[PDB]
Amino acid sequence: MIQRTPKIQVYSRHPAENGKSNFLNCYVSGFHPSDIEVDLLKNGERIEKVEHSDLSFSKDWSFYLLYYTEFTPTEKDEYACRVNHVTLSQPKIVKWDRDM
Amino acid sequence: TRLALIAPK
Amino acid sequence: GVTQTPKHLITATGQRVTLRCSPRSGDLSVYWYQQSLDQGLQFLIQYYNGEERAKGNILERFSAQQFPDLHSELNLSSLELGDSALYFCASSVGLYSTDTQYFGPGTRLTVLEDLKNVFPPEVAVFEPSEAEISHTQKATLVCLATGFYPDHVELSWWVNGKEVHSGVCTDPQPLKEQPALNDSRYALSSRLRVSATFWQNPRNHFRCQVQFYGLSENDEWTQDRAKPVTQIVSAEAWG
Amino acid sequence: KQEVTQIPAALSVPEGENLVLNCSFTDSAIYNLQWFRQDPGKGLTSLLLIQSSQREQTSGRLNASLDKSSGRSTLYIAASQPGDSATYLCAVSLGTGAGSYQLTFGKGTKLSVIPYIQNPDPAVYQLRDSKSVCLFTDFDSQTSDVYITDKCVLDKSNSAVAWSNKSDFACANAFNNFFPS
Amino acid sequence: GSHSMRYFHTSVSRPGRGEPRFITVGYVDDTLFVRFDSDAASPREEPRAPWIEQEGPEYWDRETQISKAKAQTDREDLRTLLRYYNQSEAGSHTLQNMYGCDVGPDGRLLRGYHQDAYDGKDYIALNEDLSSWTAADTAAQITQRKWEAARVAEQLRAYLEGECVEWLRRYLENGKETLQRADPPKTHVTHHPISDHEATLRCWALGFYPAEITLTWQRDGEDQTQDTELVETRPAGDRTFQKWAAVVVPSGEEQRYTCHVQHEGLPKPLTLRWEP
Ligand SMILES: *[C@@H]1O[C@H](CO)[C@@H](O)[C@H](O)[C@H]1NC(C)=O
Repeated sequence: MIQRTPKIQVYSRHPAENGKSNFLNCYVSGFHPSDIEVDLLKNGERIEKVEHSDLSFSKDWSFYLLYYTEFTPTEKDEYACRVNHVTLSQPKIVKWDRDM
Repeated sequence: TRLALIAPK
Repeated sequence: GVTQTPKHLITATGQRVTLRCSPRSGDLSVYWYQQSLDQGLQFLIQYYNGEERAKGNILERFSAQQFPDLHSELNLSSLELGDSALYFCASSVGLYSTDTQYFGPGTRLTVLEDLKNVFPPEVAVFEPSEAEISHTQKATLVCLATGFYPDHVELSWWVNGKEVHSGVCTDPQPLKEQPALNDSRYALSSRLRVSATFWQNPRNHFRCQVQFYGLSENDEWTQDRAKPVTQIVSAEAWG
Repeated sequence: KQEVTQIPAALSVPEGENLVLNCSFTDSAIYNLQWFRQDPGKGLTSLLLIQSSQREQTSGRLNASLDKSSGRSTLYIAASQPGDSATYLCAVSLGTGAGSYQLTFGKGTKLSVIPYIQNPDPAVYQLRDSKSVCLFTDFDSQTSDVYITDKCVLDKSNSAVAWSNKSDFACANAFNNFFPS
Repeated sequence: GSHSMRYFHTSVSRPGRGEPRFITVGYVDDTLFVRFDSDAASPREEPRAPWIEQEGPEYWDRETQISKAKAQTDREDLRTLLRYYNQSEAGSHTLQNMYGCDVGPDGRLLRGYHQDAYDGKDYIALNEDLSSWTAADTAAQITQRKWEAARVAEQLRAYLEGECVEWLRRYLENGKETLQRADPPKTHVTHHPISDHEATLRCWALGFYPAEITLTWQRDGEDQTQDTELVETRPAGDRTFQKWAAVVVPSGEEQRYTCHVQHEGLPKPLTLRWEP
């Protein structure tokens, strides 16, 4: 029974401009097993109607998923992605950076 | 098309 | 490897029959098929390791089950005229789509309205003609089975107490005596070709054995005539 | 949706001719295609098992094809011997219901490989009953109260049996359709 | 150039919750085009690319019947592997399967694939010669003997040599505008002063297809691949991918660092600096 921890990346589909609609993505990969909890956050609270990609894996049998939702970035609003897995001791939060 | 195979382990 | 039980079954309308099947030792899946004249071989139900796997258009009055020893049973209740067909049993090692199924010999079922017209056969051996032994240096014996119904007969020749197959011709299908009657009597002929010197030797004994399949014990019988039970009517001849 | 079909229904061919048995199946997720022979008494015996993606299978004088695009199959028999005389069934294992596979059979094509009649020696003999019949034999396979059996060459020569429980019945003249005195 | 068709399968057991969850996907290169989920209101092989909707209803009926048969077979394998490894029936276990074929620019087969995995580790796989197997443990050799007796590899070699490469060519023809046309990346460099005497140059590459790309920084001619922060190629969501690489550059020497991007859609690798 091998267990791997997921790699987390939070990013936007398009270059972020305040007032323009976009897509907030949270790409998790390299984890096992497939049971994982991913929630997109806005100012610390969860965003509803978050769609995810279909479950697929890589050459090393490590799964990867893409959680995306529509949003409009502003200067004051802060977004993040909280991920909870069996390999983690506590849920890990990764804030969204405009330049990463 | 997919593989038409039924092979249990 | 696949065996079925029983081999033949003659019963009346509304009765119940039980078809047993023993698959191969290494096979975990059992298949049940029905071969009728109007639809050919039709799939009934499939069992795999004791549980039902696949199911065709099997009627509710047809009950089946696979036991932990991997052998299967099939109960056909409230039998009708249309249920008269050949019931085959197949088995495979598992659920592999690249493997084949292995069928058994098959159980032949015949359902009648009444058992009054069931009759055992009448057999008689006919000795060869002297014109044939001088014209073809071979001798042919004819065996005629007459007045049996239905056609659940198995004919075989026995010379000197051992069954033979060379020089033997048996009719593939019995012929009706009077094709006008609804349930006409059946007839069956057979030939045995042997050397003219073999027949001239009076020490050789020829025997035509006809295994007739009739009523099982489950069916009742109230008529004065003897029960048309699964019996053997034989006729012998010497050189 | 699944209904295999074989054409023709019957086929009688002289010994030595190459044969072709056609088979058509409906569009479904077929898993394999088999060709069975059905003998009287004995059950079904497999001859060729064509895989789902395979288009040809061969074994001795048998060569079967498979084309899932057109949905047709063809069994080629070479050097037809009298032993090949049987009913040939075309079977396919199609996906049925939801996750199950069901082996569907065709109506079948009965085959009769007529062997060469070495010596056409037509003769009618009157056999005598033991402990107490007319035999038409060696007729080459060409061209109410009395019952006549069909000819029997495969179960070797021809043999036809005629009998009647009539005092007027004459063994010499069965019907109009070597007679020793 | 070289193209490939892949089919992924995943079965996770839900003890006491009902049937095990079954998710399968199909990929042509890096483009998803079919999907089947067991937890669907009406589970059926659903399309995910515009060039696959052109298939008739008989196509989707087969792919749905095949996917449902793979789900019911994987459900039996999960119970079987519990007996092979003497595992408890109250634990969740994962069964994965992937098969596919690779073709080159000539349209001929390069390599066939068929691999299986249990709980994340390899179990049994079809060898490259399409005629032998490779078991991972003694329990996997039990499956090897049963698959060799049933001649399972005989069907796999016929599919990989025939139906896999033939249906891949028709997918590449029906989707010639998206599968055979590569999207070059959109490149730019950003500047981020981490401190008053240090800064960070980030070379971006957005909206490219396929995902294969190489981002390498060079300082006035020599590469700093060891200390270049590079992230894994991530999907943007619209069948395109993103990737960037960063380096900690001392302030004042930004014009001594160059970014080199390599992609199949580019005729020759691009060279870009900061350009303030
Ligand atoms: C059987 O198929 C062959 C081609 O494979 C064709 O030439 C022949 O006419 C067909 N026969 C029938 C009765 O359809």
